[PDB]
Amino acid sequence: SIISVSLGPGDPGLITVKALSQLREADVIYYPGTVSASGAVTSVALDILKEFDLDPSKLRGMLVPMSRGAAEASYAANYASMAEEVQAGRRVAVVSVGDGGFYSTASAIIERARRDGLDCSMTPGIPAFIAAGSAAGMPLALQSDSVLVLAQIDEIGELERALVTHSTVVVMKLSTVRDELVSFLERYAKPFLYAEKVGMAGEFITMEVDALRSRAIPYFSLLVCSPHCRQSTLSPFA
Amino acid sequence: GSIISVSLGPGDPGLITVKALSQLREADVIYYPGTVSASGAVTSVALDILKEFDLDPSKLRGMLVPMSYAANYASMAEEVQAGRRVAVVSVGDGGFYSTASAIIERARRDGLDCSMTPGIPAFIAAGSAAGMPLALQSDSVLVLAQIDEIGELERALVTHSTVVVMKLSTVRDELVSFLERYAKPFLYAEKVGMAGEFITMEVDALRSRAIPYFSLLVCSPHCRQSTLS
Ligand SMILES: Nc1ncnc2c1ncn2[C@@H]1O[C@H](CSCC[C@H](N)C(=O)O)[C@@H](O)[C@H]1O
Ligand SMILES: Nc1ncnc2c1ncn2[C@@H]1O[C@H](CSCC[C@H](N)C(=O)O)[C@@H](O)[C@H]1O
Repeated sequence: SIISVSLGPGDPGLITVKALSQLREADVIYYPGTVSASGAVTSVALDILKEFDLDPSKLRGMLVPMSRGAAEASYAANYASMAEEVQAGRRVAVVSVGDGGFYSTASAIIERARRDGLDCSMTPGIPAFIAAGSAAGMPLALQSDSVLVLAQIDEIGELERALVTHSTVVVMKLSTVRDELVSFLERYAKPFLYAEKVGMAGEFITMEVDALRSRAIPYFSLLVCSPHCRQSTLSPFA
Repeated sequence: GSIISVSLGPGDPGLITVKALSQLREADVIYYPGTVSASGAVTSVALDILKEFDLDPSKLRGMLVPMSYAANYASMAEEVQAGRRVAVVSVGDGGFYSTASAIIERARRDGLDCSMTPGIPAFIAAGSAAGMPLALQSDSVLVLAQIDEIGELERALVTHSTVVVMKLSTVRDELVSFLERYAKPFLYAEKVGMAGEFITMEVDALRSRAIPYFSLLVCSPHCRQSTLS
């Protein structure tokens, strides 16, 4: 069978009991990764998997890099071998950072596993934006709030318009408006959370625009704009 | 001592995080939410989850509300000052329409050591249970809760393609009327991962159906990518 196993967003302790047992029992793994102009691999998913004491030879990397991302194609070029351990009776999981049905490319493997037969399942995980809220010690939503989550916005204008109609707004992937961010956070003169590599080795979370002026805004970062940011341990309002 | 907002996840005990489980097992005292109706019957899905982890039963403290209780802060203040590890639990995630949020704010409002361990929201568990994605490359996701009238949802659905609706009890009588006129893919998800889970993408399955507090609605084109469409 093939199982879409959510890892949670970075802290290995944030994997579910179920997802962890599913990893320990899989015959082969399948994790996404990135190469950044020369080779040498970066994989936030493998960084998590490394803490579970899994057999290193079960893990199958899925690589070509950050772009579109071309991720859709990359997974597709690996499902062929996924419908082969499966026909040979083996347990295949395909891991996702955060949750496997929340902006995950794993959603191509499962949509294709169904229609093709083959016993497939999704085990859910904690979205990054959820873990970010908790890392900052704030609520994301209270009583009747709406929450809007956006991804891959094409220019900062989009965030600005959404921000008068909605309670909380969450913006993911953020190396897309990485150059517009500080100017945006200056206008909008309102509380925000910037959260990078939540639960991972290089975690960085801030509510200070000053702290972002010279910061490189990488793929694994998100923004929360919400009056609830005033409740964070990171806010002067306490 | 200290106080921790521990998220339980949304119902299936296997969906608690390893960390949250560790923290419950180490807690001296665990406070959990529940409701008591006009008749005196108690409902507590948090305790239903808790009863799946082999915790010492004597350490569990109910905080029962009609259906104000943010007042339970003594005994918690009481316990922490005393040196004890207090846990306050939430179904799903504790910062996502959770009333643990009230306790934590009050807790830090005093000197107290507080932290939040996240959990999986029920809308997330629902998409996974149905075998469908909630979001792909560039989609927006809109979550509404306790909408004041059904118009809210219609208005949202024209300008947003994936809309989740949560405390649906405010709008329960209007649901089937709405779905026949929407005439598009949807997921109804009730008590996901709990005894009596019921998941449907069929309007006929909702006609004789009583729609309770722990249900949510996902309206998304992506519901067609499920097994149950
Ligand atoms: N640990 C983390 N910290 C900050 N952002 C993260 C993150 N993990 C994932 N993200 C966000 O997720 C985007 C990739 S889309 C994948 C989302 C993941 N499936 C989830 O459930 O959250 C990144 O651009 C970033 O905005
Ligand atoms: N197991 C479950 N199944 C279906 N709906 C659930 C659920 N748990 C919570 N809900 C939804 O959550 C609403 C309560 S507000 C609590 C939300 C919880 N903190 C979370 O993170 O999901 C309910 O009205 C219902 O819409």
